[PDB]
Amino acid sequence: TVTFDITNISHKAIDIILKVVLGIAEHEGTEVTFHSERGQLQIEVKNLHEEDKRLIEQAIEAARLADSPDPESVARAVELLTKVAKASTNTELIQFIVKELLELARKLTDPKDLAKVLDSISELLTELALKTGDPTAALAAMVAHIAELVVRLALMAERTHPGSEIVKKAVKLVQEVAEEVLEAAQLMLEKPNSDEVAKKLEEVAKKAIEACIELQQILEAWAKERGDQDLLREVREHKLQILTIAVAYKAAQMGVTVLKHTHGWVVFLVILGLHKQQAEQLLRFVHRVAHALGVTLSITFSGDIVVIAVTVGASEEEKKEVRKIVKEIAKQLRHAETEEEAKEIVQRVIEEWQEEG
Amino acid sequence: TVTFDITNISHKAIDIILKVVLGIAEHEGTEVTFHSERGQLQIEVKNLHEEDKRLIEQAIEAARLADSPDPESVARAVELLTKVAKASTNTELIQFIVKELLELARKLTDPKDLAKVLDSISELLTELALKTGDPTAALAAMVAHIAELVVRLALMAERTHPGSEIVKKAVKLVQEVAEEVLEAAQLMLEKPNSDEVAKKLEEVAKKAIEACIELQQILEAWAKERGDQDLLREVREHKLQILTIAVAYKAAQMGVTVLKHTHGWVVFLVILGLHKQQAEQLLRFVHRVAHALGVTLSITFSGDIVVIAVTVGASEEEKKEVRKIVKEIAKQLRHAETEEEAKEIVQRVIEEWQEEG
Amino acid sequence: TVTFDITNISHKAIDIILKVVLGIAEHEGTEVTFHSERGQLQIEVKNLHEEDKRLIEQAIEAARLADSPDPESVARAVELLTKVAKASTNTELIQFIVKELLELARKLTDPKDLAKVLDSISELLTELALKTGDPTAALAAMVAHIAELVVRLALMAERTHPGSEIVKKAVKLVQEVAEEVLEAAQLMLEKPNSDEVAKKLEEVAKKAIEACIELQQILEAWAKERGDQDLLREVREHKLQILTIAVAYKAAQMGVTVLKHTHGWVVFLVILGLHKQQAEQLLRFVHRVAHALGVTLSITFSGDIVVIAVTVGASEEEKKEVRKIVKEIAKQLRHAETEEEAKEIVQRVIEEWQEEG
Amino acid sequence: TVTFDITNISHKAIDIILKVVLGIAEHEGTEVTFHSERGQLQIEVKNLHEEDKRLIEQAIEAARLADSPDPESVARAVELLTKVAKASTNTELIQFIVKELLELARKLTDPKDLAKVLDSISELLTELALKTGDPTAALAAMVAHIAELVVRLALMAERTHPGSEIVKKAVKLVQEVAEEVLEAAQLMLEKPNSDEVAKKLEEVAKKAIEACIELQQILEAWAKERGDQDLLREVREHKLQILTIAVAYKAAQMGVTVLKHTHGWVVFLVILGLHKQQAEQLLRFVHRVAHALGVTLSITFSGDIVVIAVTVGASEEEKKEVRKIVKEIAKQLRHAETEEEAKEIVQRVIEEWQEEG
Repeated sequence: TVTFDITNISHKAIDIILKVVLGIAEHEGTEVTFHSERGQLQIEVKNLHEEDKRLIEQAIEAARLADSPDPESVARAVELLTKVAKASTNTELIQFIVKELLELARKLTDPKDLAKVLDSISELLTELALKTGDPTAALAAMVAHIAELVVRLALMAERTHPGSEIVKKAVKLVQEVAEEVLEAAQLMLEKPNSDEVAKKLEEVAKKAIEACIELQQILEAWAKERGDQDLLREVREHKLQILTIAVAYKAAQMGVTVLKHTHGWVVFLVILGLHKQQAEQLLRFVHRVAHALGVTLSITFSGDIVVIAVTVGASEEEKKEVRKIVKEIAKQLRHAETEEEAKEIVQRVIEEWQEEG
Repeated sequence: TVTFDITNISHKAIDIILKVVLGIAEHEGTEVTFHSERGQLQIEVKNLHEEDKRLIEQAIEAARLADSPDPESVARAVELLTKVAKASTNTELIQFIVKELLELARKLTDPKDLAKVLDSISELLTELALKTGDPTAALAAMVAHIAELVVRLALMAERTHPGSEIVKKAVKLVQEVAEEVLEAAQLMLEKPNSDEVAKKLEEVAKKAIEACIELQQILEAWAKERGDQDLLREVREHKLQILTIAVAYKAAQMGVTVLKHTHGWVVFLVILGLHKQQAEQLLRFVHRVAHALGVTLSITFSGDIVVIAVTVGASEEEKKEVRKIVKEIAKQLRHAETEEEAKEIVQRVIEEWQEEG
Repeated sequence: TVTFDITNISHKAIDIILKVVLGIAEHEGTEVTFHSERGQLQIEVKNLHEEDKRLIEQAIEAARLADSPDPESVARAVELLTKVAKASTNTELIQFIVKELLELARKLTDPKDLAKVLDSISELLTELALKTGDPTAALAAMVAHIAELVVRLALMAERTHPGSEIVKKAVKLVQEVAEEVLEAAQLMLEKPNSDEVAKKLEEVAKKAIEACIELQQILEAWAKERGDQDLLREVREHKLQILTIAVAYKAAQMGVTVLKHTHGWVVFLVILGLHKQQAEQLLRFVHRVAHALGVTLSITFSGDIVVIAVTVGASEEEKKEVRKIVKEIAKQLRHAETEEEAKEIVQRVIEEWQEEG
Repeated sequence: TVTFDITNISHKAIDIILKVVLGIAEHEGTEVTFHSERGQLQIEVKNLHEEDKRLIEQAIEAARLADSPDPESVARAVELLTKVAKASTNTELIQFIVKELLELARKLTDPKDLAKVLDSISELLTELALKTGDPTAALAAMVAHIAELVVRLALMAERTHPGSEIVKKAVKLVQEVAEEVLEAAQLMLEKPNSDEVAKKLEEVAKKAIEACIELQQILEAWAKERGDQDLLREVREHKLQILTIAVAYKAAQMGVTVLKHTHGWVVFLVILGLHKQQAEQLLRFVHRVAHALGVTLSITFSGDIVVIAVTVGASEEEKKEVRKIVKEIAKQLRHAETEEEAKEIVQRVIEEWQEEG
């Protein structure tokens, strides 16, 4: 017989523990006893397996921290609730954790800690994708990578800024996007497999990309005021990654396959199996986002194939090589049927050229 | 032949009398006849006997009372209309009686009349259970019993207090409960065998439990001022009863079987046939209500079987024997298949216990 | 051929003329040929009836009157439009006439023309009965007849009263009832056999009966102050008539057969086939109206058959004659199984009463 | 290969170009290449035809002009986008062109540039009729012809007395009518082959007819204040054409055949096969419109044939000939079955009559 002890604990925290304990006991098909003394709580269980024991202890630790006002205790609680969700077989428990997490996010005000919680939200969405098996949650995993890029930009802001009303605007936008994301995470569990989830997720993705563009402008302005060409290089490399995942998101909303590569001052994407309407909507989204980012493009289209090359500033003598590569990719892709060929073709084009990169 | 009169009466009182006369006359089916006058009535039906005549007399007495301001006349009227309902072959006469009660309740409030009103409402809900066969009326009977026990607390308030703003607040709360119950009674007649009755009755049970907790605190606070250990004993026994009925009510909303026992300082419940979601709701309801009441719980779970027991104020030495007994009750219950065996098993634990007590 | 001139009346009036003139083609798929310019019109037809020419003449005269302020010209026009409607094979022309009647009524203010208008509205509702073939229109015909008897009372008021704010209230009430009746006449053509027609007609009847009661009380109060016992006898007989018709209306809305007789200071009704619910509502309606009128009822129920009789001002001796007659009519009608036999039985009792009246 | 250049333009103008280039690549599916930065764009396409190259060039010229505030550049842009739409394989390109037309019209405040836009709207409605085959678009082509007569009226206002507060009122009316036409075009674009488009078009036609009547008042009042018999002739001869189109428009809501002819001071129409239930709507609409225009109509009908003759006025000795002609045409039309007969019948009557024409 295993036994657990819980003290100074709220009704809210007891609700989590009862959901967990009864959920685990129903999974095990086993007997449970609960005792209370003057509002303290004790729990006893038969034939329990060790990770389920550890999960009850971890839920207990999480709930004991969740009653706190302390933001470090919030970050650790969110990490533990994330571990509980990452183990979870139970949908109502995931729903209740998502609802607790929305409140735990709303507790935070400061970017240094909000980074920890956004990383945890990425893990939450990662598990939610594995739980649902749904391309609508693969979009949420791409939005999580956009948020992870927002966290990397936030860490750059911590590395550089003294604090200002621009940082207050930034953390408000980030916190608001975090709330918009967790509202979509709730909606995905309240209406699984529905078009309204994709509509909300597109409004989320739009809002996130616009926030990213503003964060890039903030960091670029700070880099231009200080003359920091090295920070501007790091940010430039992140611009390419942001557009990469943004393109991945739009392609995934259409449900088409994507392959991608990086080499210093140039980044490449190949997209396969497109059609007229999707291709136009994508190319519109690409050109609008790229124009807002201020990044130099080369693109080519052949109905189902789309090739996108995204570039940092370079000489025209360097841009000639990108112009060559784009036409060379469009030559070499022309007879393939499967992504394992396409990967080898792109690698072959690289192996036929890379000395000039 | 039967003949009756009025000195003066309202048109609504005439409508009740006419509905009663038409009903009692038509019941003979194959031959019926009667006549009226501005202030008189006569019936010519062959087959009618004493109780048919007495029902018209009782309706006429109720009608003569119904126009009055007098609350004693109200209490007598609701009793008479309850006697009419208890005989009634038809629910639309009961709809008229409920519409009258929805007016009659509002006129005034005092604990002694309020008690007889809520008790008569319990009787009307009892007849409504027999007319409908719908367990929402049995649920409402448990709620009305809870309310009636609350008016026994109000009679103890008359036993102990000269009256105050807090007592007038309590009177408003119980008057709201009486209104909310009567609204539920009218709704149940409009929408039998539906979920909206269960939702309204849950909002009644919520308000009722909160009013119970409030009144129990009002009396407990006076008992803690005046040192009244005997009033604490009565209030503790009533607390335990209210919780016992409330747990039975919540289990009856799930439609499961309940068995009950009582020994003063310790009180026992067994519940049979619970689903996963039913248990996960029930045990949280039990916890929140018990922790609001301040009572000392024991709970254990075995899938579809749940055992609950409750105590107050037992020594840390006496608590051991209760917790032993609770674990033993579960150990005894494991092999059972029918309700008579469970009754005999719990009785056997009691019949083995009472030699040592 | 036929040829005519409009002498520069409004184009609104031409709308009616064109509707009528083209309407001539409906009779046989009729070979109408036509010419017009600048308010002069000419027609030729194969086998033209004199009635076609009279309908053209009637439409012309009605159109010529329709621009006028004058109430007598409106009363003449309403009669002509009624005379058109009473020939009409076309229902849209009747809808157009109803749309004009709404405005024609609201223009008018004065008793004699208002009487001819409401009388004509009864004729228009009579034609609506002949067009619909439905007893729903007979309900309106009884209500319109009641209103017409109300304007006969208003003519007795004009014959006697000095004019007052009470008369201005009376005119306003009759105007409202007229517009409510005409709204029901429009609704009968827009939504035939809808439940909304039965709802609107019942509201019209309810409102009209309350206006009847009010006007009957207004005239009775003035006739009491003037001292005219003979005018009070007429008014009381007109009360009894309107009550009699109102009972017939309510029973006809229930869909059941009614038979009627009038015999000076006492009036009689028989109704065949009332359900319990119908008998209950009819008894409520009868009682409420009777107390609002101040009349002495007598009623008996014998299965689905109901007998009603009414009086005022009977001596303590003549009250015995009513009780005798009512008991006897019931006693003989208890063996009655057909309409002509029941008519003969009621006649036989009343013919035998010539030695007692 | 086609290769083309784009100096600085709006992202809307880029969106149009991409919609066009991809919307052309629709046909052959051949490869496309793009290069860009935040102020410049360049495009290249392979295995593409001369007419496709012209469409690309025309879209390029349209995009280059579309950002401009200049009214002449707006007129040319709508003309070019129309010239693209007039060949289009792609429905969404028409949708986008019309959507930007809404704003391109709202930008204009010049009567002659708005006239080129209204002319282009007639062409776009012509293409929309050729795309849909919908009689609701043929109705709109008649509304566009009314708008051409509005344009001709506006050009006569410029020819005579521009710039007054009365002309500013006219400009507001024409701009409102243009907006109402364009919003009706958007509704037809969103929901082809549905009754709500015809109900919207009726509001447009109503406003257009009222605007035409007002423009006729404006010109005729000035013409009377100059004594200008030739301007009175030109305007009155356009009144005939306005009524001619208005008749055809209303008849096209039934979808019936219409034939029309002109000879100096008189204009004639014939309408074939009207069912009575429709004829009663049409004849009334015609007579209402004619009375508002103030023109001396002669209207005739016989069975299902309607003959309309419009006159500006002459002596009774001239009016006799129109009366004779209308009667004779009605006699002559009796036996025909097809429009090639009817044209020749009317032409034969006119060619026999023109000795007094």
